[PDB]
Amino acid sequence: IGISALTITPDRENVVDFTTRYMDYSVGVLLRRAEKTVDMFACLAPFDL
Amino acid sequence: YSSVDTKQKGGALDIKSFAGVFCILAAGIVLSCFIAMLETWWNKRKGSR
Repeated sequence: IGISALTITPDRENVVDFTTRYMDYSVGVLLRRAEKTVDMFACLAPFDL
Repeated sequence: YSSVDTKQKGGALDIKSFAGVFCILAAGIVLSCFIAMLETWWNKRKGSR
């Protein structure tokens, strides 16, 4: 028996048999909470360098 | 699919978008040079300075 975070894929399914999926896969993002702190030099933004 | 080539992101003014303002100083330079030319010419005919 194999048991892990093993995603079902067609290629693996040519060499192993999979049971019914019990948990749905998804792609997502980890972020830090928004540090909306103004840029240290925001006062120079009005004109290009 | 291009609606417009945005290019800018910071919204800072750049030499192109500010270009019209320099034309006022250029015109002032040109006109003051021409006034200096006219005085330098008339200084050949005033007889006194």
